[PDB]
Amino acid sequence: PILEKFCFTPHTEEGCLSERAALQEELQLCKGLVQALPSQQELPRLLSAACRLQLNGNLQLELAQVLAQERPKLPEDPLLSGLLDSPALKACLDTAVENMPSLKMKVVEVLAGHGHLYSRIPGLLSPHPLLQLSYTATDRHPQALEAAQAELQQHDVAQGQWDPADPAPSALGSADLLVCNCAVAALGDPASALSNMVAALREGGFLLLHTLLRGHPLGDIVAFLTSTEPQYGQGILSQDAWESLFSRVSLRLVGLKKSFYGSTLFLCRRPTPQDSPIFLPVDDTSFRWVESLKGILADEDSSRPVWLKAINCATSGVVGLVNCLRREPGGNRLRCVLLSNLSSTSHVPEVDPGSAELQKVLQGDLVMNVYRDGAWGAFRHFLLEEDKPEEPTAHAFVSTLTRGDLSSIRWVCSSLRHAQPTCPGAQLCTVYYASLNFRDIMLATG
Repeated sequence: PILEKFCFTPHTEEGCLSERAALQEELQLCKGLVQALPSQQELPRLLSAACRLQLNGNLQLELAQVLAQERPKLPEDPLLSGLLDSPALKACLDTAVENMPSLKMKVVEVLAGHGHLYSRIPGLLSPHPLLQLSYTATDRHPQALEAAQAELQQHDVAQGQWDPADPAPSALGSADLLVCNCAVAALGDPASALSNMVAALREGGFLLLHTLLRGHPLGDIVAFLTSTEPQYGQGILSQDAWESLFSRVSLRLVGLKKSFYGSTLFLCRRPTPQDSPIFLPVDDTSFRWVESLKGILADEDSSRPVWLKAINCATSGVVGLVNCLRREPGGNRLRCVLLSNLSSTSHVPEVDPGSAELQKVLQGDLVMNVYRDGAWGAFRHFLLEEDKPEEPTAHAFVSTLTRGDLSSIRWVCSSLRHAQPTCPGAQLCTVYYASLNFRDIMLATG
Protein backbone atom coordinates (compact mmCIF):
# COMPACT_ATOMS: atom_id res chain seq x y z
CA PRO A 1 0.00 0.00 0.00
CA ILE A 2 0.87 3.65 -0.46
CA LEU A 3 1.00 5.42 2.91
CA GLU A 4 0.47 9.18 3.06
CA LYS A 5 -0.65 12.01 5.33
CA PHE A 6 -3.23 14.72 4.63
CA CYS A 7 -1.93 18.03 5.96
CA PHE A 8 -2.48 21.75 5.51
CA THR A 9 0.20 23.35 3.32
CA PRO A 10 0.37 27.17 3.27
CA HIS A 11 0.95 28.63 -0.18
CA THR A 12 3.79 30.97 0.84
CA GLU A 13 6.46 29.63 3.18
CA GLU A 14 9.84 30.87 4.40
CA GLY A 15 12.79 29.06 5.93
CA CYS A 16 11.65 25.72 4.56
CA LEU A 17 14.77 23.63 5.22
CA SER A 18 15.72 24.94 8.68
CA GLU A 19 15.47 21.49 10.26
CA ARG A 20 18.18 19.80 8.19
CA ALA A 21 21.59 19.75 9.85
CA ALA A 22 23.67 18.80 6.80
CA LEU A 23 22.55 21.88 4.87
CA GLN A 24 23.42 24.19 7.76
CA GLU A 25 26.92 22.70 8.01
CA GLU A 26 27.30 23.08 4.25
CA LEU A 27 26.35 26.75 4.53
CA GLN A 28 28.77 27.34 7.40
CA LEU A 29 31.58 25.71 5.42
CA CYS A 30 30.77 27.62 2.24
CA LYS A 31 30.76 30.98 3.98
CA GLY A 32 34.06 30.08 5.63
CA LEU A 33 35.95 29.70 2.37
CA VAL A 34 34.30 32.88 1.11
CA GLN A 35 35.58 34.64 4.22
CA ALA A 36 39.15 35.79 3.63
CA LEU A 37 38.35 35.20 -0.05
CA PRO A 38 37.03 20.94 3.11
CA SER A 39 34.17 18.49 2.55
CA GLN A 40 32.99 15.69 0.29
CA GLN A 41 30.33 17.97 -1.20
CA GLU A 42 31.04 19.45 -4.62
CA LEU A 43 30.41 23.17 -4.12
CA PRO A 44 32.73 23.37 -1.08
CA ARG A 45 35.37 21.60 -3.17
CA LEU A 46 34.90 24.14 -5.96
CA LEU A 47 35.25 27.03 -3.51
CA SER A 48 38.33 25.45 -1.93
CA ALA A 49 39.93 25.04 -5.35
CA ALA A 50 39.07 28.64 -6.23
CA CYS A 51 40.74 29.91 -3.06
CA ARG A 52 43.62 27.45 -3.47
CA LEU A 53 45.19 28.69 -6.70
CA GLN A 54 45.51 32.25 -5.38
CA LEU A 55 44.50 34.00 -2.17
CA ASN A 56 44.11 37.21 -4.19
CA GLY A 57 43.61 38.02 -7.85
CA ASN A 58 42.06 34.66 -8.69
CA LEU A 59 41.53 34.06 -12.39
CA GLN A 60 37.93 33.64 -13.50
CA LEU A 61 39.02 31.04 -16.07
CA GLU A 62 40.94 28.81 -13.66
CA LEU A 63 38.12 28.68 -11.11
CA ALA A 64 35.52 28.21 -13.86
CA GLN A 65 37.18 25.00 -15.08
CA VAL A 66 38.78 22.47 -12.74
CA LEU A 67 38.90 18.70 -12.37
CA ALA A 68 35.95 17.14 -10.49
CA GLN A 69 33.82 20.21 -11.35
CA GLU A 70 33.50 19.94 -15.14
CA ARG A 71 30.78 17.36 -14.51
CA PRO A 72 27.23 18.57 -13.76
CA LYS A 73 27.76 17.57 -10.13
CA LEU A 74 26.42 20.94 -8.99
CA PRO A 75 22.78 19.74 -9.19
CA GLU A 76 23.97 16.70 -7.24
CA ASP A 77 25.05 19.18 -4.57
CA PRO A 78 22.86 19.08 -1.43
CA LEU A 79 22.43 22.85 -1.30
CA LEU A 80 21.38 23.29 -4.93
CA SER A 81 18.99 20.32 -4.90
CA GLY A 82 17.88 20.93 -1.32
CA LEU A 83 14.39 22.30 -1.91
CA LEU A 84 13.81 19.78 -4.69
CA ASP A 85 14.40 17.04 -2.11
CA SER A 86 11.93 18.66 0.31
CA PRO A 87 8.14 18.22 0.27
CA ALA A 88 7.90 21.66 -1.39
CA LEU A 89 8.32 20.15 -4.85
CA LYS A 90 5.54 17.63 -4.24
CA ALA A 91 3.28 20.38 -2.90
CA CYS A 92 3.78 22.55 -5.98
CA LEU A 93 3.28 19.61 -8.34
CA ASP A 94 0.10 18.61 -6.51
CA THR A 95 -1.21 22.15 -6.84
CA ALA A 96 -0.46 22.02 -10.56
CA VAL A 97 -2.18 18.64 -10.93
CA GLU A 98 -5.30 19.62 -8.99
CA ASN A 99 -5.94 22.79 -11.02
CA MET A 100 -6.26 21.05 -14.38
CA PRO A 101 -9.59 21.00 -16.26
CA SER A 102 -8.83 17.51 -17.60
CA LEU A 103 -7.30 14.37 -16.14
CA LYS A 104 -4.29 14.51 -18.50
CA MET A 105 -1.23 16.71 -18.01
CA LYS A 106 1.25 17.94 -20.64
CA VAL A 107 4.43 19.03 -18.85
CA VAL A 108 7.48 20.26 -20.75
CA GLU A 109 10.88 21.00 -19.21
CA VAL A 110 13.17 23.79 -20.41
CA LEU A 111 16.96 23.35 -20.31
CA ALA A 112 16.50 19.80 -19.08
CA GLY A 113 20.17 19.10 -19.78
CA HIS A 114 21.42 20.53 -16.49
CA GLY A 115 18.15 20.87 -14.57
CA HIS A 116 17.83 17.08 -14.36
CA LEU A 117 14.25 17.43 -13.10
CA TYR A 118 13.23 14.67 -15.53
CA SER A 119 14.34 11.96 -13.09
CA ARG A 120 12.59 13.28 -9.98
CA ILE A 121 9.27 14.63 -11.29
CA PRO A 122 7.78 11.48 -12.92
CA GLY A 123 8.34 9.39 -9.80
CA LEU A 124 6.59 11.89 -7.53
CA LEU A 125 3.46 11.56 -9.69
CA SER A 126 3.30 7.76 -9.49
CA PRO A 127 0.95 7.90 -6.45
CA HIS A 128 -1.82 9.57 -8.46
CA PRO A 129 -3.84 6.61 -9.78
CA LEU A 130 -5.97 8.01 -12.61
CA LEU A 131 -3.60 10.71 -13.89
CA GLN A 132 -2.05 10.26 -17.34
CA LEU A 133 1.19 12.15 -17.95
CA SER A 134 3.16 13.21 -21.05
CA TYR A 135 6.61 14.52 -20.12
CA THR A 136 9.06 16.00 -22.62
CA ALA A 137 12.61 17.10 -21.83
CA THR A 138 14.06 19.90 -23.94
CA ASP A 139 17.56 21.34 -24.32
CA ARG A 140 19.35 23.86 -26.50
CA HIS A 141 21.68 21.33 -28.14
CA PRO A 142 21.08 17.61 -28.84
CA GLN A 143 24.58 16.54 -27.79
CA ALA A 144 23.63 17.85 -24.37
CA LEU A 145 21.53 15.15 -22.69
CA GLU A 146 23.11 12.62 -25.06
CA ALA A 147 23.96 10.78 -21.85
CA ALA A 148 21.47 9.31 -19.37
CA GLN A 149 19.37 8.33 -22.39
CA ALA A 150 18.63 5.02 -20.69
CA GLU A 151 17.37 7.06 -17.73
CA LEU A 152 15.01 8.99 -19.99
CA GLN A 153 13.93 5.81 -21.79
CA GLN A 154 13.06 3.86 -18.64
CA HIS A 155 10.41 6.51 -18.03
CA ASP A 156 8.02 8.05 -20.56
CA VAL A 157 9.86 11.24 -21.49
CA ALA A 158 10.49 12.87 -24.86
CA GLN A 159 13.59 14.67 -26.08
CA GLY A 160 13.43 18.28 -27.19
CA GLN A 161 15.28 20.97 -29.09
CA TRP A 162 13.71 24.24 -27.91
CA ASP A 163 16.19 26.93 -26.88
CA PRO A 164 14.36 29.14 -24.33
CA ALA A 165 15.82 32.19 -26.05
CA ASP A 166 13.68 31.66 -29.15
CA PRO A 167 9.93 31.00 -29.45
CA ALA A 168 8.94 27.46 -28.55
CA PRO A 169 8.33 24.98 -31.39
CA SER A 170 4.73 24.15 -32.23
CA ALA A 171 5.49 20.51 -31.38
CA LEU A 172 5.51 21.39 -27.69
CA GLY A 173 2.70 23.85 -28.31
CA SER A 174 0.38 24.47 -25.38
CA ALA A 175 1.44 22.68 -22.18
CA ASP A 176 -0.05 22.67 -18.69
CA LEU A 177 3.14 22.81 -16.60
CA LEU A 178 6.63 24.08 -17.41
CA VAL A 179 9.60 23.25 -15.17
CA CYS A 180 12.89 25.10 -15.61
CA ASN A 181 15.34 24.56 -12.72
CA CYS A 182 17.13 27.81 -13.53
CA ALA A 183 19.33 27.34 -10.44
CA VAL A 184 21.92 25.26 -12.31
CA ALA A 185 20.81 25.82 -15.90
CA ALA A 186 21.43 29.28 -17.35
CA LEU A 187 18.72 31.44 -18.91
CA GLY A 188 20.00 33.67 -21.68
CA ASP A 189 17.72 36.55 -20.74
CA PRO A 190 15.16 36.65 -17.89
CA ALA A 191 12.61 38.77 -19.73
CA SER A 192 12.92 37.06 -23.12
CA ALA A 193 13.04 33.56 -21.65
CA LEU A 194 9.95 34.18 -19.54
CA SER A 195 8.12 35.74 -22.49
CA ASN A 196 8.80 32.72 -24.70
CA MET A 197 7.85 30.33 -21.89
CA VAL A 198 4.54 32.01 -21.13
CA ALA A 199 3.88 32.05 -24.87
CA ALA A 200 4.34 28.28 -25.01
CA LEU A 201 2.34 27.85 -21.80
CA ARG A 202 -1.34 27.17 -22.39
CA GLU A 203 -4.08 29.30 -20.87
CA GLY A 204 -4.56 28.62 -17.18
CA GLY A 205 -1.28 26.70 -17.07
CA PHE A 206 1.51 26.76 -14.50
CA LEU A 207 5.16 27.83 -14.70
CA LEU A 208 7.23 26.11 -12.01
CA LEU A 209 10.58 27.85 -11.59
CA HIS A 210 13.42 26.91 -9.24
CA THR A 211 15.97 29.69 -8.79
CA LEU A 212 18.64 31.07 -6.49
CA LEU A 213 17.86 34.55 -5.19
CA ARG A 214 20.39 37.36 -5.32
CA GLY A 215 20.67 39.45 -2.19
CA HIS A 216 21.21 36.36 -0.02
CA PRO A 217 24.49 34.86 1.26
CA LEU A 218 24.58 31.85 -1.05
CA GLY A 219 23.26 34.07 -3.83
CA ASP A 220 26.19 36.46 -3.62
CA ILE A 221 28.62 33.57 -3.10
CA VAL A 222 27.54 31.97 -6.37
CA ALA A 223 27.37 35.41 -8.02
CA PHE A 224 31.09 35.91 -7.45
CA LEU A 225 31.72 32.61 -9.22
CA THR A 226 30.45 31.80 -12.73
CA SER A 227 31.73 35.22 -13.84
CA THR A 228 33.08 33.53 -16.99
CA GLU A 229 29.57 32.55 -18.09
CA PRO A 230 27.50 35.78 -18.20
CA GLN A 231 24.25 33.94 -18.93
CA TYR A 232 24.25 32.04 -15.63
CA GLY A 233 24.77 35.41 -13.95
CA GLN A 234 21.54 36.57 -15.55
CA GLY A 235 19.92 33.50 -14.00
CA ILE A 236 20.47 35.12 -10.61
CA LEU A 237 18.05 37.94 -9.80
CA SER A 238 16.64 39.64 -6.74
CA GLN A 239 13.36 38.48 -5.23
CA ASP A 240 11.85 41.89 -5.92
CA ALA A 241 13.40 41.67 -9.39
CA TRP A 242 11.58 38.38 -10.00
CA GLU A 243 8.37 39.91 -8.64
CA SER A 244 8.69 42.76 -11.13
CA LEU A 245 9.53 40.35 -13.95
CA PHE A 246 6.42 38.24 -13.40
CA SER A 247 4.16 41.29 -13.64
CA ARG A 248 5.83 42.44 -16.86
CA VAL A 249 4.87 39.15 -18.55
CA SER A 250 1.38 39.41 -17.01
CA LEU A 251 2.00 36.18 -15.08
CA ARG A 252 0.42 35.89 -11.64
CA LEU A 253 2.28 34.35 -8.70
CA VAL A 254 0.32 31.57 -7.00
CA GLY A 255 2.93 29.90 -4.81
CA LEU A 256 6.31 30.44 -3.19
CA LYS A 257 8.59 28.22 -1.11
CA LYS A 258 11.70 29.93 0.25
CA SER A 259 14.60 28.14 1.91
CA PHE A 260 16.57 29.55 4.82
CA TYR A 261 19.65 30.02 2.65
CA GLY A 262 18.12 31.43 -0.53
CA SER A 263 16.81 28.63 -2.73
CA THR A 264 13.25 29.41 -3.80
CA LEU A 265 10.55 27.67 -5.83
CA PHE A 266 8.24 30.08 -7.66
CA LEU A 267 4.85 28.93 -8.93
CA CYS A 268 3.06 31.28 -11.32
CA ARG A 269 -0.07 30.74 -13.41
CA ARG A 270 -1.13 32.07 -16.81
CA PRO A 271 -4.22 34.19 -16.08
CA THR A 272 -7.44 32.89 -17.60
CA PRO A 273 -9.98 35.15 -19.35
CA GLN A 274 -11.77 37.10 -16.64
CA ASP A 275 -15.43 36.22 -16.13
CA SER A 276 -18.13 37.06 -13.62
CA PRO A 277 -18.11 34.56 -10.72
CA ILE A 278 -21.05 32.99 -8.90
CA PHE A 279 -21.15 32.78 -5.11
CA LEU A 280 -23.29 30.14 -3.40
CA PRO A 281 -23.36 29.79 0.40
CA VAL A 282 -22.87 26.13 1.28
CA ASP A 283 -23.23 26.47 5.06
CA ASP A 284 -26.96 25.83 5.54
CA THR A 285 -27.50 22.84 7.82
CA SER A 286 -30.68 21.80 5.98
CA PHE A 287 -28.61 21.13 2.82
CA ARG A 288 -31.17 23.12 0.81
CA TRP A 289 -28.27 24.74 -1.05
CA VAL A 290 -27.95 21.55 -3.11
CA GLU A 291 -31.03 22.41 -5.17
CA SER A 292 -29.58 25.80 -6.10
CA LEU A 293 -26.16 24.29 -6.82
CA LYS A 294 -27.82 21.48 -8.76
CA GLY A 295 -29.37 24.29 -10.78
CA ILE A 296 -26.34 26.50 -11.43
CA LEU A 297 -24.48 23.40 -12.61
CA ALA A 298 -27.44 22.46 -14.80
CA ASP A 299 -26.99 25.28 -17.33
CA GLU A 300 -23.98 23.69 -19.02
CA ASP A 301 -24.12 26.32 -21.77
CA SER A 302 -22.72 28.93 -19.39
CA SER A 303 -18.99 29.00 -18.67
CA ARG A 304 -18.87 31.22 -15.58
CA PRO A 305 -16.99 29.79 -12.58
CA VAL A 306 -18.83 28.80 -9.41
CA TRP A 307 -17.42 29.64 -5.96
CA LEU A 308 -18.70 27.58 -3.02
CA LYS A 309 -17.76 29.49 0.14
CA ALA A 310 -18.38 28.27 3.69
CA ILE A 311 -17.41 30.63 6.51
CA ASN A 312 -19.79 29.87 9.37
CA CYS A 313 -18.10 26.70 10.65
CA ALA A 314 -14.68 25.08 10.42
CA THR A 315 -16.19 21.59 10.05
CA SER A 316 -17.62 22.00 6.55
CA GLY A 317 -16.59 19.15 4.28
CA VAL A 318 -16.70 21.31 1.17
CA VAL A 319 -13.26 20.08 0.06
CA GLY A 320 -14.51 16.55 -0.54
CA LEU A 321 -17.63 17.95 -2.19
CA VAL A 322 -15.55 19.84 -4.75
CA ASN A 323 -13.20 16.88 -5.19
CA CYS A 324 -16.06 14.56 -6.14
CA LEU A 325 -17.87 17.16 -8.27
CA ARG A 326 -14.90 18.09 -10.46
CA ARG A 327 -15.01 14.54 -11.79
CA GLU A 328 -18.72 14.92 -12.55
CA PRO A 329 -19.80 16.76 -15.72
CA GLY A 330 -19.85 20.52 -15.31
CA GLY A 331 -17.56 20.35 -12.28
CA ASN A 332 -14.75 22.30 -13.95
CA ARG A 333 -16.53 25.51 -12.94
CA LEU A 334 -16.32 24.64 -9.24
CA ARG A 335 -13.92 26.35 -6.85
CA CYS A 336 -14.04 26.23 -3.06
CA VAL A 337 -13.31 28.61 -0.20
CA LEU A 338 -13.17 27.46 3.42
CA LEU A 339 -12.28 29.38 6.59
CA SER A 340 -11.24 26.76 9.16
CA ASN A 341 -9.32 28.25 12.08
CA LEU A 342 -8.40 25.67 14.71
CA SER A 343 -7.73 28.33 17.37
CA SER A 344 -10.59 30.45 18.67
CA THR A 345 -8.23 33.39 19.16
CA SER A 346 -7.34 33.71 15.48
CA HIS A 347 -9.55 36.22 13.68
CA VAL A 348 -11.80 35.42 10.72
CA PRO A 349 -10.98 37.48 7.60
CA GLU A 350 -13.89 38.95 5.68
CA VAL A 351 -14.65 37.15 2.41
CA ASP A 352 -17.21 39.68 1.17
CA PRO A 353 -16.83 40.63 -2.51
CA GLY A 354 -15.77 44.12 -1.43
CA SER A 355 -12.99 42.82 0.81
CA ALA A 356 -9.47 42.70 -0.60
CA GLU A 357 -8.73 39.13 0.49
CA LEU A 358 -11.50 37.73 -1.70
CA GLN A 359 -10.17 39.74 -4.64
CA LYS A 360 -6.67 38.33 -4.13
CA VAL A 361 -7.87 34.73 -3.92
CA LEU A 362 -10.08 35.25 -6.97
CA GLN A 363 -6.94 36.43 -8.73
CA GLY A 364 -5.28 33.20 -7.63
CA ASP A 365 -8.10 31.11 -9.14
CA LEU A 366 -6.93 27.95 -7.37
CA VAL A 367 -9.67 25.37 -6.86
CA MET A 368 -8.85 24.79 -3.18
CA ASN A 369 -8.58 27.98 -1.09
CA VAL A 370 -8.44 27.12 2.62
CA TYR A 371 -7.61 29.59 5.40
CA ARG A 372 -6.22 28.35 8.72
CA ASP A 373 -4.59 30.50 11.39
CA GLY A 374 -3.75 33.40 9.10
CA ALA A 375 -2.40 31.58 6.06
CA TRP A 376 -4.06 30.71 2.76
CA GLY A 377 -3.26 27.23 1.53
CA ALA A 378 -4.59 23.85 0.48
CA PHE A 379 -4.55 20.35 1.90
CA ARG A 380 -1.88 18.17 0.30
CA HIS A 381 -0.85 14.52 0.31
CA PHE A 382 2.64 13.47 1.41
CA LEU A 383 4.32 10.09 1.66
CA LEU A 384 5.19 9.32 5.26
CA GLU A 385 8.55 8.23 6.63
CA GLU A 386 9.18 4.54 5.98
CA ASP A 387 10.77 3.97 9.39
CA LYS A 388 8.64 2.34 12.10
CA PRO A 389 8.22 4.42 15.28
CA GLU A 390 10.08 3.58 18.47
CA GLU A 391 9.46 4.70 22.04
CA PRO A 392 11.25 4.23 25.38
CA THR A 393 9.44 1.35 27.07
CA ALA A 394 10.24 -0.74 30.12
CA HIS A 395 8.53 -3.79 28.55
CA ALA A 396 9.50 -5.25 25.18
CA PHE A 397 9.93 -8.68 23.63
CA VAL A 398 11.99 -10.08 20.78
CA SER A 399 9.91 -10.60 17.65
CA THR A 400 10.64 -11.65 14.07
CA LEU A 401 8.95 -8.94 12.01
CA THR A 402 9.30 -11.16 8.92
CA ARG A 403 8.80 -14.91 9.20
CA GLY A 404 11.91 -16.78 8.13
CA ASP A 405 14.47 -13.93 8.07
CA LEU A 406 16.78 -13.58 11.06
CA SER A 407 17.67 -10.07 9.85
CA SER A 408 14.18 -8.91 10.91
CA ILE A 409 14.63 -9.78 14.59
CA ARG A 410 13.89 -6.64 16.59
CA TRP A 411 12.51 -5.51 19.92
CA VAL A 412 8.79 -4.69 20.06
CA CYS A 413 6.65 -3.26 22.84
CA SER A 414 4.82 -5.86 24.92
CA SER A 415 1.39 -6.27 26.47
CA LEU A 416 2.90 -6.46 29.97
CA ARG A 417 2.73 -2.66 30.14
CA HIS A 418 -0.81 -3.26 31.43
CA ALA A 419 -0.73 -5.67 34.37
CA GLN A 420 -2.02 -6.10 37.91
CA PRO A 421 0.54 -6.88 40.65
CA THR A 422 -2.03 -7.86 43.30
CA CYS A 423 -2.84 -11.30 41.89
CA PRO A 424 -0.69 -14.05 43.48
CA GLY A 425 -0.85 -16.05 40.24
CA ALA A 426 0.58 -13.13 38.26
CA GLN A 427 4.06 -12.81 39.78
CA LEU A 428 5.43 -10.46 37.15
CA CYS A 429 9.20 -10.96 37.04
CA THR A 430 12.04 -8.90 35.62
CA VAL A 431 14.42 -10.66 33.24
CA TYR A 432 18.21 -10.55 33.50
CA TYR A 433 19.17 -13.52 31.30
CA ALA A 434 17.04 -15.47 28.82
CA SER A 435 18.26 -18.59 27.04
CA LEU A 436 17.79 -19.72 23.45
CA ASN A 437 16.69 -23.30 22.84
CA PHE A 438 16.30 -25.31 19.65
CA ARG A 439 12.62 -24.42 19.34
CA ASP A 440 13.36 -20.69 19.20
CA ILE A 441 15.78 -21.16 16.30
CA MET A 442 13.26 -23.37 14.50
CA LEU A 443 10.55 -20.73 14.93
CA ALA A 444 12.71 -17.82 13.78
CA THR A 445 14.15 -19.66 10.78
CA GLY A 446 10.60 -20.58 9.72
